[PDB]
Amino acid sequence: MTEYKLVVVGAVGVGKSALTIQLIQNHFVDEYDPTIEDSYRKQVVIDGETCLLDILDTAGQEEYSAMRDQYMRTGEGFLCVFAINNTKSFEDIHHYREQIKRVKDSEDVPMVLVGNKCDLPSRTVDTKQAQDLARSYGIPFIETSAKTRQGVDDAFYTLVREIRKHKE
Amino acid sequence: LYDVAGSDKY
Ligand SMILES: Nc1nc2c(ncn2[C@@H]2O[C@H](COP(=O)(O)OP(=O)(O)O)[C@@H](O)[C@H]2O)c(=O)[nH]1
Ligand SMILES: [Mg+2]
Repeated sequence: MTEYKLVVVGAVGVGKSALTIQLIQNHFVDEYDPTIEDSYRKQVVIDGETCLLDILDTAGQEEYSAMRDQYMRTGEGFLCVFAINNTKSFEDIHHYREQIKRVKDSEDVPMVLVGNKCDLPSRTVDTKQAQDLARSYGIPFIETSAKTRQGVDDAFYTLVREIRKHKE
Repeated sequence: LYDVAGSDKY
């Protein structure tokens, strides 16, 4: 069976953990320990293909994790996530994309730019501005809400689709 | 640094 190795990155507070859990376990966690980096697996169907997602929800901390490095060396696609009510998280996106380019030594890594928390009225990073950024990277941009599950499947599945394309 | 702010921001 085919495995897709994904890495969810982004500034703190943006919703990396909520997006992953609401994907893997279909529920919205109110609080999930800030410190916790953990990988998540699940068998899903994407475009009529039964595959296994192997997702690393990153924590960004200093202490050495052999697993983290394993996900950086072999990870195939990335979600660069920010909150639409958190301007500073959008300003942090470039730093993560540059990191990813460093790890693969490639400007062409399958990535998805995600604006989480689309359920919230207070919006400081508007669509066009996020569309400008995603267009300058060459990647899909997807609006999500881990709270109401909106866009949650598309964000991860679009990443798997960017991975298939890169694979030929 | 997820580890500390967590649900907030920074
Ligand atoms: N309004 C709203 N709150 C969210 C959403 N996703 C997560 N949260 C809340 O955001 C907070 C922090 O996100 P978390 O899951 O810990 O991910 P982290 O930023 O990677 O630490 C928690 O209170 C979540 O319940 C969302 O899509 N909308
Ligand atoms: Mg996290």
